[PDB]
Amino acid sequence: LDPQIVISGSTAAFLAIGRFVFLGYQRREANFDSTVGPKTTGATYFDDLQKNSTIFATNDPAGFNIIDVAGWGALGHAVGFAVLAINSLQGANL
Amino acid sequence: EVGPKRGSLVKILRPESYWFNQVGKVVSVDQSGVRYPVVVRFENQNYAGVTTNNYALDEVVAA
Amino acid sequence: MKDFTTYLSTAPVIATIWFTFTAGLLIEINRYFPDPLVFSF
Amino acid sequence: DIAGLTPCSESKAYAKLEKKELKTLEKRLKQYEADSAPAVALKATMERTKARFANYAKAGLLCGNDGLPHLIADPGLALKYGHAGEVFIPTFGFLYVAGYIGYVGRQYLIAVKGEAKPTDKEIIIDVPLATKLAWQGAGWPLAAVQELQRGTLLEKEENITVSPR
Amino acid sequence: NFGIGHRMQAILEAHTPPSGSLGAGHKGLFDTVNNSLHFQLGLALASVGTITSLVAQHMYSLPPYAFQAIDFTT
Amino acid sequence: RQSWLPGSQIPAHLDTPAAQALAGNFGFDPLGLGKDPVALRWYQQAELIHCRTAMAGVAGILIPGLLTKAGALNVPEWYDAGKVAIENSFAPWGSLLAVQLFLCGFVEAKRWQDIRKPGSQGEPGSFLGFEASLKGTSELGYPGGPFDPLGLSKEADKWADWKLKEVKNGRLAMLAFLGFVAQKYATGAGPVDNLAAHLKDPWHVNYATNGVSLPFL
Amino acid sequence: KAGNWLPGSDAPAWLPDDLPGNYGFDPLSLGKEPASLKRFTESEVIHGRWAMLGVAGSLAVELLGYGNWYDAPLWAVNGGKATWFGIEVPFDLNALLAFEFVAMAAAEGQRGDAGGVVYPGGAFDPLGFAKDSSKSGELKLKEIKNGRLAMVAFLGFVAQHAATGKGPIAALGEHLANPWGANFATNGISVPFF
Amino acid sequence: KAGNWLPGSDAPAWLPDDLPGNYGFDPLSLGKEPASLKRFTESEVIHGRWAMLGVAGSLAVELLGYGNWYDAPLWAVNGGKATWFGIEVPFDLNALLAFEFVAMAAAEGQRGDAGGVVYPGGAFDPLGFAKDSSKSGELKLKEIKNGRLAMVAFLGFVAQHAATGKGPIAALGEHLANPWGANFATNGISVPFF
Amino acid sequence: DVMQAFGTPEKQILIEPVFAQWIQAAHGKALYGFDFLLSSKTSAAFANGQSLWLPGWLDAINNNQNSLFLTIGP
Ligand code: CLA
Ligand code: CLA
Ligand SMILES: CC(/C=C/C=C(C)/C=C/[C@@]12O[C@]1(C)C[C@@H](O)CC2(C)C)=C\C=C\C=C(C)\C=C\C=C(C)\C=C\[C@@]12O[C@]1(C)C[C@@H](O)CC2(C)C
Ligand SMILES: CC(/C=C/C=C(C)/C=C/[C@@]12O[C@]1(C)C[C@@H](O)CC2(C)C)=C\C=C\C=C(C)\C=C\C=C(C)\C=C\[C@@]12O[C@]1(C)C[C@@H](O)CC2(C)C
Ligand SMILES: CC(/C=C/C=C(C)/C=C/[C@@]12O[C@]1(C)C[C@@H](O)CC2(C)C)=C\C=C\C=C(C)\C=C\C=C(C)\C=C\[C@@]12O[C@]1(C)C[C@@H](O)CC2(C)C
Ligand SMILES: CC1=C(/C=C/C(C)=C/C=C/C(C)=C/C=C/C=C(C)/C=C/C=C(C)/C=C/C2=C(C)CCCC2(C)C)C(C)(C)CCC1
Ligand SMILES: CC1=C(/C=C/C(C)=C/C=C/C(C)=C/C=C/C=C(C)/C=C/C=C(C)/C=C/C2=C(C)CCCC2(C)C)C(C)(C)CCC1
Ligand SMILES: CCCCCCCCCCCCO[C@H]1O[C@H](CO)[C@@H](O[C@H]2O[C@H](CO)[C@@H](O)[C@H](O)[C@H]2O)[C@H](O)[C@H]1O
Repeated sequence: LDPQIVISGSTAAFLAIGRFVFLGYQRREANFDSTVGPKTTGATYFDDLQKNSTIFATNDPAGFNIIDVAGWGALGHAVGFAVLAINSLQGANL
Repeated sequence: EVGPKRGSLVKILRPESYWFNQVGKVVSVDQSGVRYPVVVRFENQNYAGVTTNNYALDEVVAA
Repeated sequence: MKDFTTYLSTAPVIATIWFTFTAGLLIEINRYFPDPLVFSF
Repeated sequence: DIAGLTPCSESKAYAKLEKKELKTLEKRLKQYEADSAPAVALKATMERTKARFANYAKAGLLCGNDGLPHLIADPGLALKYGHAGEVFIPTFGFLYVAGYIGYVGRQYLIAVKGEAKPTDKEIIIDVPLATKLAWQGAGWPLAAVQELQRGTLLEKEENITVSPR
Repeated sequence: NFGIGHRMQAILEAHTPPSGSLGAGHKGLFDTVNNSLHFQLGLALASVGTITSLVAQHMYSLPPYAFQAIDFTT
Repeated sequence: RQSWLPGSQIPAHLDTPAAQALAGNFGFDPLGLGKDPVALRWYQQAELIHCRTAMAGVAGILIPGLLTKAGALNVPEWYDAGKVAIENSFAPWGSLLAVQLFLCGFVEAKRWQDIRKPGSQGEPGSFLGFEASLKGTSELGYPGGPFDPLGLSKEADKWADWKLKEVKNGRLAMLAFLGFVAQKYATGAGPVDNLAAHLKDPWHVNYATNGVSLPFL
Repeated sequence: KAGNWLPGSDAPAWLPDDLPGNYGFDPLSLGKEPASLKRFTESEVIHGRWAMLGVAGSLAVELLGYGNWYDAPLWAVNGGKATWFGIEVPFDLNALLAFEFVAMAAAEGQRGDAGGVVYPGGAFDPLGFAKDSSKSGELKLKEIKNGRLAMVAFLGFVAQHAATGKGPIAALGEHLANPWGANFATNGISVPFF
Repeated sequence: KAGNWLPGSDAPAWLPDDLPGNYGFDPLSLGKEPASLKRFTESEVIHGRWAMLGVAGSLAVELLGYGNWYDAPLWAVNGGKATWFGIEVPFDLNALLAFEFVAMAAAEGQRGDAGGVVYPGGAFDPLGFAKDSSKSGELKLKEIKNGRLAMVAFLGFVAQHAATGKGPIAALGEHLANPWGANFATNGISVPFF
Repeated sequence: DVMQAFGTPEKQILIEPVFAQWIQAAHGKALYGFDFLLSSKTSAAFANGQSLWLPGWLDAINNNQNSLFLTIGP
């Protein structure tokens, strides 16, 4: 069953459809700074824990940082392990 | 002149009033520039037993 | 006897008469058709 | 055979209950003479009991393990297995009469709203008007539907409301 | 702070049905819930009581603990 | 005035010009069901459909009943003819009822939409030219055209009496079907056999001498 | 405005006449809002194209002898060795499931990023039949009507199978063998009282 | 205006005299609307041409000895091997059914796209008999009258077979053998009691 | 109460809870004979669970000595 094949393929497919397919949609959706403004305008330490203290710059041209990577690879690992587990009991219901 | 006539039916648009959205008969409108000149008599009394109350020109509407 | 029949038209007298009537109707229905658990007739 | 319920004609607990009630009544009957007033009363009670049991078993009622008739409220199970006279038919039988009462009272209220003192026509009933409306309220469903379709059954936003709407 | 995820204000202000069947919908409700501790507390007590009743209804039908359901007093 | 109760106070809604045009207006509305003019229009339509359906059905009951009492036919009793006809049929009664409900719902929905807006099924392009003949006439319930082959509605001299004959025979036939039902449930015999048994002994064979109609008597 | 759907019923005011397939059928008033109506106009054509393909496939798989549409996916369960036109295909359920996810994700994301696009001429109109003309409107009407018919037909596939257990062509043969003893009324499902 | 259909009955005002076959027969007033009347005028000639061909065929199949019109389609059922003039034809029911669908679809679509066309001279008038002249009107009248007669005759075929079970020529022979013992009144179908 | 007082308990209104009993039979209680979803040994819901929780669930819910979906009546 080659779990390396399965999980590498799931992660690669999800990273691909996150980079090439659903990146524009996710950027259109995640741009909430709108009526929906910042959580805090204050200068307290606890107001700073809610600000984006570190913008994750990426030299990827489409803007695919370690957070997009983390998310799409997490979905890929989850789906690959789902495939492996549903194959683990050598069958499915219907 | 101001206010409905002295026998007209008038509907109340004051929310805190017992007769909100209820039709009462106008008794008198004070032509003096006073707050709440319209006197409206109602055929059903409120919780205090009162059948009339004073209403402004904003708080009354025809029919 | 306009006033007497006005009295008999009062809420308590009319209620008494009407509920005597309804109860008697139900009682006679239950005497002539006893124990009606279901509508089968 | 709806929910494990056996017909009361085939249940043995039902017959046991019948003979138990009859045994109670005849143990009361043994105390009196042949044709006493109590004897007549108890014989009539025994006849009513036997008739009641026969008429419940004849009506296709379903019985439990206790031998007591159980009613089927569900339409679809009542109409599939012939138990519509238990809850389904008397449902509309009741609703007819209840809408009768409500429609008649409604029409009386609306008719006396026009008088100069509508309140004294409610503590002192206008009996001729009330009887007219009680007789002509037999067609309450049709009249109610036609009053619903004209938009005249409901009042619009002329009803009164508290300050926070 | 990592750039991904939802803002509850967006979810709430987006869920306005057409046909105006709920009017403005859930517009202005994030502020109402987040600024009122009694709204939060009522939601929390509602959920907690419902799941306490769930606990009660499920621990007797599906006894999770060994030699429970033979300890009747328990 | 031609009232149902010569001394009654006729309801005011049946004395209006819009109601006195209706066929068979004898002031009978003791329950006030047609006090609403729209309801009166709808119920006039219901009366006409019930009356024509009942006329057709009661004819199909007692004409073949009289002809099988006279030997010209062997049609079973109307309360037996469904079983007999379905045991000689090509189809189960379920498929029959389905086809019937489709074919009847079509024409009854057309009639419905013509009641909702009179003269609306003549919207050009709806049918294949036949919608031209589906506008009806000035009077609702009296469609005419293809429903009037012999052209008896084109007089304006026999029209009121044609209406009256229809509605009166139809009320009579509705009563006749109710009587078929009650007589079957109270006697167990056919309507023509009930007539025969009444005509052989009227004073001891009637609804007063069956055990159903008057339990107190 | 092509048709009325209810002769005599005057059309709703929110359905434009230029809309392909407008018969005035909106009794629930679902398309009263213009944005809702635009989304519904796209989704109707999409559902209809997918249903046309689906009915074509469910009919071609049975008319050619490879079973019915319902029994085709029982190679994943009940063994394996998918087939197409009899040619067995070297893909198990997981591989083609994942490839379908990937491919349809790419395709429908390219379609969704286009906003509301229902008639994308060009790469999807190579033979040049629709250029927003008289023929284009007529062909849009034809497309949407065949799509509505195919949607009804697939709903019929599903219902007839859930009631009878047969295939579309098998049920058609049953009906032609006994039009009155084999219909929706004669199964013990559709009309229960029958 | 050729004939009256009811001597004394004055003609309906919606039936033009220039219409071939106008006897003033519209008692149901079906052709009161001009568009309805145009559709009906085309459909009458179409039904009539089809009925002329159909009666000619039902008579030629029995006068030549190949059975009646009703029993001809019982090769599809009850076996196979269609025949024509005795020549067996290599087509089963499905093949010729599909080819008939295709061919008649093409033909009648070409006819319907023409709008209302009932007299298409040219490719359908090679011998040049009708050029919208005196002869053309007279021949249109002849066509529509023979078509009405053939429609009546095919309705007669169907009714006489449903009542008797015989063919047209067989029923004609029965009637000529016993004009009074073999007619519509002597079967136990047409007249209800006898 | 009045019927048991008058010694005629067969005149009681004993409405069988057929909706909750139908639900119970959908979970595999074969006491009522509805044979709907998991009490139906031919359904897909029943077939797809047999490699899974359903053997134990159906041995536990049809045991009338536990409190898993007790038998109910009027
Ligand atoms: C809301 C709860 C409830 C319900 C549903 C019932 C239901 C019933 N009870 Mg119970 N009961 C209740 C509360 C309730 N009761 C209470 C609170 C008490 C204590 C006071 C009792 C004490 C009690 C006793 C002691 C008895 C009952 C009985 C009955 C049955 C009555 C059958 C009957 O009378 O047929 C009546 C049938 C009708 C068709 C009447 C309908 C009304 C009219 C007539 C219909 C209209 C016809 C027509 C249109 C009229 C034209 C106009 C007219 C003026 C001519 C029925 C099963 C009796 C029984 O046998 O139970 C098994 C019985 O003996 N009950
Ligand atoms: C439509 C007219 C009509 C006619 C001609 C008949 C005729 C007959 N019925 Mg039927 N019947 C009818 C309507 C009719 N019925 C209706 C509407 C009902 C339901 C209430 C019944 C219920 C009924 C029962 C339960 C029984 C009969 C019986 C009979 C027979 C004896 C008469 C009798 O007992 O009183 C008939 C009973 C009535 C309650 C009178 C209803 C008559 C209505 C109001 C219309 C006719 C009145 C009209 C002004 C005068 C006659 C019209 C006529 C010239 C057409 C007789 C053949 C009996 C039978 O079978 O004996 C062999 C019997 O047991 N009928
Ligand atoms: C449609 C109808 C009968 C139709 C019969 C049909 C199709 C019969 C069909 C068949 O038999 C055959 C042909 C052959 C059989 O083998 C098969 C069947 C199928 C069985 C009867 C309506 C019958 C309708 C009836 C009897 C209606 C009576 C209504 C009355 C009396 C109303 C009275 C009032 O409403 C007013 C008028 C005014 C108010 O103010 C006062 C009150 C009093 C309320
Ligand atoms: C029926 C349907 C929609 C019906 C909608 C209706 C009636 C809507 C009606 C209304 O909303 C309007 C219009 C206006 C409102 O005011 C009123 C109502 C009444 C509310 C959609 C079907 C839509 C159906 C679709 C999209 C079908 C697609 C099918 C496919 C892809 C099939 C694939 C396969 O069959 C093959 C090819 C081979 C097999 O082996 C494998 C599988 C996968 C099974
Ligand atoms: C009777 C008929 C139409 C009759 C219409 C009439 C009376 C209309 C009358 C009215 O409308 C008017 C005028 C005016 C209105 O105001 C009044 C009425 C009264 C309403 C049409 C038949 C129309 C008949 C037609 C079209 C027949 C076509 C037949 C064909 C094709 C036969 C083919 C075959 O027989 C062969 C060749 C060989 C076999 O083996 C196979 C088959 C297939 C069986
Ligand atoms: C250089 C470059 C490249 C490449 C790159 C790469 C290759 C990257 C990768 C990346 C990656 C490779 C990533 C990954 C990620 C991953 C992740 C992120 C994971 C996660 C996981 C998780 C989350 C888990 C979970 C879980 C567990 C723990 C267990 C079981 C259950 C579950 C599954 C749930 C190219 C050529 C394109 C070009 C450009 C640049
Ligand atoms: C006053 C107020 C308040 C409070 C309120 C409350 C308290 C409420 C409550 C509420 C509640 C307390 C609710 C509940 C609910 C419930 C529900 C809603 C349920 C549901 C269910 C479902 C949906 C199910 C499903 C299913 C089933 C049926 C079974 C099996 C499984 C499944 C899943 C399938 C607040 C603060 C807000 C503020 C405002 C005011
Ligand atoms: C039947 C079995 C298969 C089920 C289908 C699975 C669908 C799950 C969708 C997940 C991805 C959603 O994204 C996909 O749909 C969105 C609309 O809903 C599209 O969103 C689009 O329409 C929105 C309308 O305001 C706008 O944001 C943009 O025009 C556009 O982004 C995305 O451009 C598309 O990429």
